[PDB]
Amino acid sequence: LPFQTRSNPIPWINTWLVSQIDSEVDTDDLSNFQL
Amino acid sequence: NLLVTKRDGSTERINLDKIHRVLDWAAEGLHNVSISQVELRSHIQFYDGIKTSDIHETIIKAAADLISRDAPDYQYLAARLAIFHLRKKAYGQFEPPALYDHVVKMVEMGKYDNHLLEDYTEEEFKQMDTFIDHDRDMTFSYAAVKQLEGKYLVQNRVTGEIYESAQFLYILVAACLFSNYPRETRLQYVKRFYDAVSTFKISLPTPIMSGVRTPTRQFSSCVLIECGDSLDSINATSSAIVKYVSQRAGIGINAGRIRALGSPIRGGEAFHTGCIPFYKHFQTAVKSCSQGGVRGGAATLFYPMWHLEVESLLVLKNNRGVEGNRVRHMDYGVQINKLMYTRLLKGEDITLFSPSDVPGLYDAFFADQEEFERLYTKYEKDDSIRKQRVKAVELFSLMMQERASTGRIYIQNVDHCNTHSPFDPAIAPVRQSNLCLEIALPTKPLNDVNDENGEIALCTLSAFNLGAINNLDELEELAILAVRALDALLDYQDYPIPAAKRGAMGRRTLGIGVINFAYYLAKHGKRYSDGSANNLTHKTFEAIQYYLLKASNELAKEQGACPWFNETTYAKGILPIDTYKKDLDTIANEPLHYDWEALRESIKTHGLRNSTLSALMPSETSSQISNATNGIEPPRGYVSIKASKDGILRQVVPDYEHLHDAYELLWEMPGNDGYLQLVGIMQKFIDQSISANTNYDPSRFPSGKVPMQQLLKDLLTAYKFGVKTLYYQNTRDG
Ligand SMILES: Nc1ncnc2c1ncn2[C@H]1C[C@H](O)[C@@H](COP(=O)(O)OP(=O)(O)OP(=O)(O)O)O1
Ligand SMILES: Nc1ncnc2c1ncn2[C@H]1C[C@H](O)[C@@H](COP(=O)(O)OP(=O)(O)OP(=O)(O)O)O1
Ligand SMILES: Nc1ncnc2c1ncn2[C@H]1C[C@H](O)[C@@H](COP(=O)(O)OP(=O)(O)OP(=O)(O)O)O1
Ligand SMILES: O=c1ccn([C@@H]2O[C@H](COP(=O)(O)OP(=O)(O)O)[C@@H](O)[C@H]2O)c(=O)[nH]1
Ligand SMILES: [Mg+2]
Ligand SMILES: [Mg+2]
Repeated sequence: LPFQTRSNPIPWINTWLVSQIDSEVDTDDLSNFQL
Repeated sequence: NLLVTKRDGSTERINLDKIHRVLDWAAEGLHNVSISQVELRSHIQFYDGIKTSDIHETIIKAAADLISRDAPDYQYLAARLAIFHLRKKAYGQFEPPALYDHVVKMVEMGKYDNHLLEDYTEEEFKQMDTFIDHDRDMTFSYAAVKQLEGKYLVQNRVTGEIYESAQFLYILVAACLFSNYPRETRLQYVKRFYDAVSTFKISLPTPIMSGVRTPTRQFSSCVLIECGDSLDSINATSSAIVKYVSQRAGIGINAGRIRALGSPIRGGEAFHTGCIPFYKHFQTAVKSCSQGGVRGGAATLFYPMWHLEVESLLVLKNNRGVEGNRVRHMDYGVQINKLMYTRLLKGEDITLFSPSDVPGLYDAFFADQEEFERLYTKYEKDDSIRKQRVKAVELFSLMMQERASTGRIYIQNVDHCNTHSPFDPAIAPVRQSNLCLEIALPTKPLNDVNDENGEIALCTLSAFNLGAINNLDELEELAILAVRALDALLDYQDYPIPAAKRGAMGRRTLGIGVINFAYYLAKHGKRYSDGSANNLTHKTFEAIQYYLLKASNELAKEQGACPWFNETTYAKGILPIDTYKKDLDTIANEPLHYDWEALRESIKTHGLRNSTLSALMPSETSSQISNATNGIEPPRGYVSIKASKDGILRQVVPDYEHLHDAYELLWEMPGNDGYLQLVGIMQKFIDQSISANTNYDPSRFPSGKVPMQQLLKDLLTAYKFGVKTLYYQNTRDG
């Protein structure tokens, strides 16, 4: 490589070169709780 | 051969080299930017006589919209372009004038407060001009600069004329707050606090940013008004709202005391029209004005879950009804306690009462949980009292359903707000919250606009940038600078409502939060969902509270504790490490690293300058100044789209290039358990509350629908770990 690494200075050129609620509730499962 | 119109009105031949020079300067040192891209994306339409100021605004927009993951440095190119444009708008040149020459002209124009010239001499102003580093404007991001020119920099809200720059805002906010300090240490603090906020160690809220140096002195973000069950209180509440929304404030209204529709008035001389007609009156009070011309007026209204009209109030934002029983443009917070949750778990009913038919049931609902259960079960059996039973499963389903569709039906667990608070529930209970559900302070209803007996809760805010600290011990120095600057602000500002000044001077409540928490977790390689940040969150927020309490404790030694300190639980020698919810012991085992017992003794002896100190606010706008991730929330994406008065803004996560893997984005989270656990751990130390968000992705669920089972299980999970309040419910769509 003869030049320094560089990002593409014209990136725009690449466009030219390549182509509800599940309302069901289970109280027993919720009852298995301790606040 | 065509001509451009310069800033001074003169014209010269169009020279594209002028544009190349500007952009090459703004792209200097940046990686992966393109001068050519900015010019071509500008689509700049030249015409003979085109204004040069409009030309520059075009290339700022173009460079701003090029902010991407592949080119994150455009956030700095567009910022440098925007600072340049803002220098010209206020000064006509690049170099800002002297600090004295500027303040002189501005106080002369009535744009600055008069006291700046009286409290500081020209020799003192020139000394602070040496503190200023105007090159720190080159460390902002584009989102920060747009919020500066859009909301914070002193400007004309009819002309659009920009008057100041960024570094003047900082040094004068520091000057005004410590202006009343002793001269042997005044400029010592003014330099230190300027350095803290200009290098993004401390974040200042919107009213402090846009206010502190202006004639009109109101800088409290949150105003909490309690409404009694009388017309005089309703009239007083309405007047206070109008005054405070007009002065940069977000209101929290407690209209739960208003009796239910159909209740007798004067023993039957009148039929009570209901709560909703008064709620409509509160809405027009909020919407009548703007928040000092910065943003629009907003308010959140609170009522107990057991109110008789609760089924009508839960749907007030629901568009599926007539305007008569809809109050859409206000948010609401449903107040719940342990007994209400118990009725759900046991599949039992919930009885609804009007607060006027249950003596002492309302006050017990907050201050005395045992007294509430006694009166509640008692009045449930009384057949003379007007009541209405609803299945707890149905009432909760309606609430969470309205919470899910609007996103603005909030929850406040009133028992946690009093059993684990800095206040004695028997002396000064917490009966409400604020617009964003992070403030919890005592309130007493008013009987007149100038009623001396009522109390309106004010809270002044600021935030610690967790991404800017390298050691948790930096918070000791930061808490001193933050608490001192905010406590001085309480004496510096004005109060349009006497009842509010009473609370602000009596308790001197502050609300200091955090920003850049998601970037903080990324730096430590932790995440929200997995629970790997539990012990880190515990260690972090212990230091935040400890150094905050310590700072206000030393400030109490220096200038005396707040007048109403005897009403706090800190006065009884009680610390947050005592009253926290014990379920946190099963999700975090991090030990306390600081000497809390010595602090407990010193607080018992010298007191606190401030009744509260910590509260975790969203910092929706203010966090963008330091390009931080807002509050404790995880960013929506690596490049987030945020709102602005002009249009849309692109904000890159801090340190994206080195940490894009360490971040856990909002919708990359499986559920809410990991986040709510972190909130519960934070709440162990925070005096007030946290603007906790719940998030749900419908695509993550079978049939693409979010179950009510999960909404309720998360709500119970939040209560199990002592979460005081619940803010937004974000629902994905993409
Ligand atoms: N002759 C020109 N033709 C076209 N564009 C120009 C010209 N000179 C400057 N510009 C562009 C470059 C900048 O990005 C943008 C703002 O320039 P700026 O220097 O702030 O305006 P100005 O030169 O009229 O004011 P000032 O007198 O403060 O320099 O205008
Ligand atoms: N040290 C620096 N600080 C800030 N800007 C710089 C610096 N060095 C170079 N620049 C850039 C910023 C401007 O785009 C340009 C000079 O600005 P400006 O005075 O507007 O010149 P100009 O090209 O508009 O000519 P004129 O203003 O005389 O029409 O150089
Ligand atoms: N004429 C009215 N029409 C509709 N609602 C009213 C009327 N007067 C009062 N209200 C509402 C507002 C209050 O929430 C509640 C009681 O108002 P308030 O001014 O306390 O009444 P009061 O003190 O004259 O008699 P009481 O309090 O015994 O009913 O009823
Ligand atoms: O649109 C808004 C957003 C916030 N706030 C107030 O600001 C406080 C904290 O909000 P945040 O810190 O997110 O706002 P910022 O000060 O960062 O703009 C809230 O409790 C509100 O009282 C407001 O009045 N209007
Ligand atoms: Mg020029
Ligand atoms: Mg009355």
